[PDB]
Amino acid sequence: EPYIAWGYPNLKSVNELIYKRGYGKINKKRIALTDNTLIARSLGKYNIICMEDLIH
Amino acid sequence: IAHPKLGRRARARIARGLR
Amino acid sequence: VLKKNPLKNLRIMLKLNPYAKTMRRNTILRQARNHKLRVERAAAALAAKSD
Amino acid sequence: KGKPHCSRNPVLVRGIGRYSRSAMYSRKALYKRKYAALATVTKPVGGGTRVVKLRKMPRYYPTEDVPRKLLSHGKKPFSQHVRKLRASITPGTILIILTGRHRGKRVVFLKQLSSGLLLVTGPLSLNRVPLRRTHQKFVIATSTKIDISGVKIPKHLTDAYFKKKKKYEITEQRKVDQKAVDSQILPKIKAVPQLQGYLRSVFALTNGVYPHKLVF
Amino acid sequence: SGRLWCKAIFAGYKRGLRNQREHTALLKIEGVYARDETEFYLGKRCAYVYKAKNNTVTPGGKPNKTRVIWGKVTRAHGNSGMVRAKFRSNLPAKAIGHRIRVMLYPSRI
RNA sequence: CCCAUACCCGGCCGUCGCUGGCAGUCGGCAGAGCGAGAAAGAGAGGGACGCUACGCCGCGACGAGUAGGAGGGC
RNA sequence: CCGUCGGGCCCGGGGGGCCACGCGUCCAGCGCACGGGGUCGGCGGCGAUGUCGGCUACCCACCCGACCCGUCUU
RNA sequence: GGGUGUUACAGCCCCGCCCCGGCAGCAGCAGCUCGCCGAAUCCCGGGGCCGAGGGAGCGAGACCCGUGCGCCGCGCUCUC
Repeated sequence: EPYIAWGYPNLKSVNELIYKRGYGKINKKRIALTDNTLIARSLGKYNIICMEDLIH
Repeated sequence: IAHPKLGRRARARIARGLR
Repeated sequence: VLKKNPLKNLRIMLKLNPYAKTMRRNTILRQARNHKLRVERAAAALAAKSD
Repeated sequence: KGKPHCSRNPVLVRGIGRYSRSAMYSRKALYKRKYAALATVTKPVGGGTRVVKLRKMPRYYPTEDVPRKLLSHGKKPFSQHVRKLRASITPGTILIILTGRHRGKRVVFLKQLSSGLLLVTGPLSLNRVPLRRTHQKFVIATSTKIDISGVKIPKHLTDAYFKKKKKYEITEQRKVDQKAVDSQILPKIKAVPQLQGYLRSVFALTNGVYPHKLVF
Repeated sequence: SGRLWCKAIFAGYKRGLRNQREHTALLKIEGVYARDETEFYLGKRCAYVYKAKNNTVTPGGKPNKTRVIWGKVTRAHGNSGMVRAKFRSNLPAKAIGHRIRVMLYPSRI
């Protein structure tokens, strides 16, 4: 508790966050999520093939 | 429809739906 | 590639969320129609106080 | 072949049309409209006849060259940039130069040019400024208008008219145009009281005067 | 025929309490004493005019003794009309409290 | 409102990692591609630069330091 | 039995908007640009005996910072 | 000034009935009476700083040798 600052985020707040500061850990590398292929390249096996799939 | 494996036959009327 | 902000860059958003265009096409004609009847409610008051 | 119409949907916001693509289908009426599906030149020489291959191969090669640039899209030449203008400048407003050698001289705006420079002209009976180009940045747009919407701006003068071509002497073509537009504004600046006296006066700042404190 | 730049004072560099960074100057525009009225001079070009011994050229004139360093204000500073400003070179520290010129010609009105 | 070498963004340097990419410079014996969400095949019946492969190229993450240890010094 | 700007492609029946396009049987080329990191197919100047330019390396001045190194030691 | 008092030549509060008595109106340009937000949210402007990288290929396709604004991505007009 004295180290962190947590709270329940809003739908707008997560919508800001995944778009503005979305970065993915593809092959242990911080790569940018500006393409729906990369989400589908690694999360295709969980029906997560777009950014809106990741938000939902 | 968007399935590349089992939806090959599926995306057929639409190529004829454009013509 | 440079990660462009999808929130202000419009085409980056539709590159990832195509429905955002219709999400952005709507809430304009809704807003304009809302601003339309808002003027009419202001316009009908001017015919209400005089009579 | 056909009559090419304007866009069926209007630009609602920049990059957005008023009609959806499903709404554009029925608007385009495509539902009833299924559409289904060199340099070698021979030339006689008086021998036989010979065939030249044009764009002949280069005869000298520098040791190293620069490889080609990558393809960017939002970088257009200056002749195709959009030309902006402040809303405070409406044709008939009186401006004030700040950087050009007519510093603080009170000058009359007429129209926008192609390049983006402005057609701002002082009365030569008052200002000693000709038909001159001046960028909108170096301009104090005063809230004082004259109805110049009845003057006839000459069409033959354009951006190439005011180019620095190559000792400057006023050419006999130039002395025509300064007189021809003057004959309507010079009576108009005298139909307004104390206006021709305003343009002779030169803009300046005194002690205790702050531009952000005042309105002009 | 009259002065077409406003009066500005060079109070000092951007400093904390015991460190200063020369890459921005802090101007005190005469007349403004709050953040709300700093909005007008934002963006305008500012210049320091000083003179030296050796004659240096003047664009559109005889080579004069005066030299300049150009700059422009970055953003408003404090709550009392102060404003930051960055120049091409760092301002020399002999300019402390002297008069620099904030011309209007990048005006946006 | 003021600001630290901490934070965000960007340029650069080096290190580390992907035990990463490149012999395909396949050119009138030629046909120019392996970024694609998806266990597997464009299968037979006259043409810049390059590659001291101990070279070169590309992504990401990181950078304090005595005693000490190793590397590399055109 | 009431209540839900309910849920069921808001079950089915007798004015605004749609990522809506064929038949039958049976149970494709062009231009435009918030598009894989800047371009101008935009410019104005002064420049032969006194000007232009030269980060640093000479001297000088100012603002801030700044105690003298080697060593034993918490 | 004083005290008496109860609407009186001024008001304040309360209860019941008056469709919650109705009337605009609406977290109000009575821009400060107090909230929380935005799939219930989008537009427009102003200033500052940077521009790193540099052979991304298209279509005629072995019925041809050209073109280099070409990939993804949005929708423009034409074969009504």
